[PDB]
Amino acid sequence: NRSLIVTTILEEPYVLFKKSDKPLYGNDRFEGYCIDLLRELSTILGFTYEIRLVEDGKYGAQDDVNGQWNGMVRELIDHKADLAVAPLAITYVREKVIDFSKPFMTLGISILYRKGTPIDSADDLAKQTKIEYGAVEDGATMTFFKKSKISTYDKMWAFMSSRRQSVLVKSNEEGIQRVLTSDYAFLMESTTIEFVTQRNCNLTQIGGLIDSKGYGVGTPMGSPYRDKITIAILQLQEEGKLHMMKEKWWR
Amino acid sequence: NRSLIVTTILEEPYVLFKKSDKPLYGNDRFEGYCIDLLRELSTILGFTYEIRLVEDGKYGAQDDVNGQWNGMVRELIDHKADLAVAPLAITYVREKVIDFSKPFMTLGISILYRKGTPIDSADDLAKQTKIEYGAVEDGATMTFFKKSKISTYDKMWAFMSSRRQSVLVKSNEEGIQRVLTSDYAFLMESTTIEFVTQRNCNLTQIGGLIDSKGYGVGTPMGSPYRDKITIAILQLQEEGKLHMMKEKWWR
Ligand SMILES: C=C(C)[C@H]1CN[C@H](C(=O)O)[C@H]1CC(=O)O
Ligand SMILES: C=C(C)[C@H]1CN[C@H](C(=O)O)[C@H]1CC(=O)O
Repeated sequence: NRSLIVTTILEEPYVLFKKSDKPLYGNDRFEGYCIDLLRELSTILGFTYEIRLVEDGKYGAQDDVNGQWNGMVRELIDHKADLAVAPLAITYVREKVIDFSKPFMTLGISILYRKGTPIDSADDLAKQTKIEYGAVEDGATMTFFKKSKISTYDKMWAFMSSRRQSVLVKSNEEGIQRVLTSDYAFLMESTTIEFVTQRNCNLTQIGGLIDSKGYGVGTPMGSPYRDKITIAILQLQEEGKLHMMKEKWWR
Repeated sequence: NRSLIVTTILEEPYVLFKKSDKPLYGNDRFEGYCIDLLRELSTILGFTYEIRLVEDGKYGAQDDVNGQWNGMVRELIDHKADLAVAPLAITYVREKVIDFSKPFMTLGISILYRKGTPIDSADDLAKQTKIEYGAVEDGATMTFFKKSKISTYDKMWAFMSSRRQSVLVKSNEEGIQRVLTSDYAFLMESTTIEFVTQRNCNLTQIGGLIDSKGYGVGTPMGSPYRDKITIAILQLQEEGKLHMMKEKWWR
C-alpha cells in the first residue's frame, strides 16, 4: 500500500517544527495538535503517510477574476495530496470543490483587540472608521465577510475591501502584531484567539462568536477516505482523545 | 431619591444566598456575579437599591394561550421593579416588551451530555429518538427552537413539544441531574455549561454554539435608566472589571 501524501501548513499549535539536538527525520520533524491527530488517524485506519507542507503556503481560496483555486484545497483538487490535515475551515465555497470529514474541532470568528477600551462588538467597529480592522487575506474569515448578506458584516467588508492592502494581512501573527502596535482590531478564529490571549495579557477577545464553524480533514472530492476519516474522528471524540489533544496543545 | 427595586433570581454563580456566621441583612444576604455587577452599577451611577427575588421564579416568557408575560420581564412591564439584574438573555421577543442595556456577557446555546459517546452535534440528536433531549421549559433556549426556521432545530422542537412534560425541565440543575442519571442531552447556555463541566468530569459540551446571544440588564421599556446602565457596563468592560468578575465566580 503506497503511503498517503498529507498536505499541511505551519500554524501554532497545530503544526510546528519539532525541536531537538539529535537529527529528526521524516514525519518526526513535525509536532502539534494536527500531527497528533494525523498519527491517530493512521493507526485507527491503518495507513502510512508522508507529511508535506503546502507548497504555495495557502489554505484555499478561489480567484475572483480567473476563478482558480489555490492552497491545500487546490492540491486536493489536482490529486497532488491525499489528505489535508490542518486548521482548515469547513465552508460552503470549499465544499463545492473538495470533501470534508466531520469536524474535529468547532469554533467561530471573533475579534482580537487590545484591552482597556469600550469597543465591545463588531457593530462598534462597523459604525466607525477610526480604528482599522481586517483579517488574513482570502482566508475563511475574510470570505465570510465578503459573502455576508448581514448589513453589519457587509459594511465591514466594504471597509476592508476599500483598504485591502492596508488592513488585510498574510498571517495570524501579522494580525496579532498589528493589534499590538496600532489602533487595529483583528478578525480571527476563536480557537487561535484563545491560544493568543492566554499568552499575552494585553490582548482580549471582543464580543462573542460572529459565526459557527469547524475544522475538518480535507480530501479530494469523492475520495473513499473522507468517510473513513469521519469514523476515526468520531472514535477519537467518544474516547476523549480530541479533548486530551486540545488540553495538551492549548494547556 | 427613592431606592430602585432590583429583581433577580437564584442561579449559581450569578446569584446565591451568602453564607455567614453572623446574621446578614438586606442586600448583604446575596452574592454572586450579578450581585457584584449590581453593586458596581450603583456606585458608578449613584443610586441606592433593594434586591428582591422575582416572586414567580421565572425569567420571562409569553403564554401561548392567553398571551400573558411572566417572570422578571412581567415585573418590569408592570413596573413592580426598576431593574432586572440576572442571567437574562437578550432576545427579540423580550425586546418587544422591555428594554435591555448592552450585554454584560456573551454566550450561546449548546449541548450538555455525558462523555464517552459518538454524539457530536445537534443534528445527531435531531435525527434520532432513543436519546431524549430538552431544555428549561419556556426559557430562552426552548423559545429559540420554538421560533426556529432551521430544519434541524424545527425538528428538535417538534420532538420536545410532543414530549413536553417528559423532556422539558424546571431548572438547569434538573437538566444536569437528568444528564447524569439517564440517557438524556440538555440544551443549555454555554456560560453555565462551562461552570458545570469544570465541576463534573463526567459531563462535556457537545458541538459548538447553536446561536449567539448575551445577558443584559432589563428595564421597563422607555426607562431612562437603560442607557445609563449601558454606560456603566461599557466602563466596567474597558476597566477590565467584567473579566475579573467572570474569573472570580467561574474560578
Ligand atoms: C491560519 C489561517 C490563515 C487559516 C486557519 N483557518 C482559516 C482557513 O481555513 O482559511 C484561516 C484563518 C482565518 O481565516 O481567520
Ligand atoms: C436559568 C434559566 C432558566 C435562564 C438563564 N438564561 C435563560 C433565559 O434568560 O431565559 C435561561 C436558560 C435557558 O433558557 O437555557
